[PDB]
Amino acid sequence: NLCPFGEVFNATRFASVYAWNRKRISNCVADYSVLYNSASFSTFKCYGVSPTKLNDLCFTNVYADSFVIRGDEVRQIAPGQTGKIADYNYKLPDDFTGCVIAWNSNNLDSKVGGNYNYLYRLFRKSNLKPFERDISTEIYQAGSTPCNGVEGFNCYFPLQSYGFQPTNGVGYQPYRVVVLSFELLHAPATVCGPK
Amino acid sequence: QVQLVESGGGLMQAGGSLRLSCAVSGRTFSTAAMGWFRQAPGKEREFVAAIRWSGGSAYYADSVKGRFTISRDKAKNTVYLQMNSLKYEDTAVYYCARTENVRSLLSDYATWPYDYWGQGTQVTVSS
Ligand SMILES: *[C@@H]1O[C@H](CO)[C@@H](O)[C@H](O)[C@H]1NC(C)=O
Repeated sequence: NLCPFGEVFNATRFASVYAWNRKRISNCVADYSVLYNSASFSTFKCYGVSPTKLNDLCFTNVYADSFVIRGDEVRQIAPGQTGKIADYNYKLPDDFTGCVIAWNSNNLDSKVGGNYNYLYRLFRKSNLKPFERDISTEIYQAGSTPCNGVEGFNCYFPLQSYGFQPTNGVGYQPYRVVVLSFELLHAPATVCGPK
Repeated sequence: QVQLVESGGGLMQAGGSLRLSCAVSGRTFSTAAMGWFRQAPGKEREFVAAIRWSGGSAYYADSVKGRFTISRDKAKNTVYLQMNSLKYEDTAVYYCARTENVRSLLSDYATWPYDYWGQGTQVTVSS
């Protein structure tokens, strides 16, 4: 009954950021030390919460959200940020309590000639609300003429591939990101630290 | 390995219509677009048409607009080129091409590189 953090952090394939994965962690012992004692992460930022104090607390659910972005977008996975990722792909709330964890995945997610399998949303009629997930492929109406699902002048496909080549500069290399969210409901608290 | 296999080429009288097929096997999920190109002997290969795999919007070279139609059957992993009103000038080897690069602007598929290519099928338009 160890919490299955391995299934998120060590997944062979990650989600595109527009279609970010969420894992519900429940009814298990959360060994947070496996994460905070690791040398495997370059980003490990916890807002209004300490992963060492999490060991002493119980939650109804913990959520692990995971996806790939490029290195210079990791800064957008934070409260109060703007840019294509925070605006159109994955939005944290201003009052976020939880952890943002990231690591360079150039060895897994780049290939010679380009890995194009990871996409981002480039166009949207409004910014995402916090933890909103938009997987629509509706043609984006950039002007006054309705598209009727046909691409052309002012009528664009709303997604685009990252081009991940192993020789990309570090700012253009793929990073795997996991966001931990903590939830208390009117229900049993089933996710507890080892204490 | 991803394989592209064209079929349907042959001898046609001018003014007739012919459908080419290109069947794709191996990886499926990753396909962004499929294109048709053609090359006459001693001439440079040229873009004919592209189709976005999701959604199915098509982009055409000016020299085949109103005449050729590109279409695809996702379930059969196959792209088609319906070549109406055949001209002597359409005589060439027709090549299908596949890209996994999702581009927001459909017109990118007229000039961006394709990483997978078929062996080509010969179309000859007589009289
Ligand atoms: C991921 O796998 C490695 C072993 O390959 C292990 O050391 C690590 O603890 C795993 N991560 C989690 C969160 O279980």
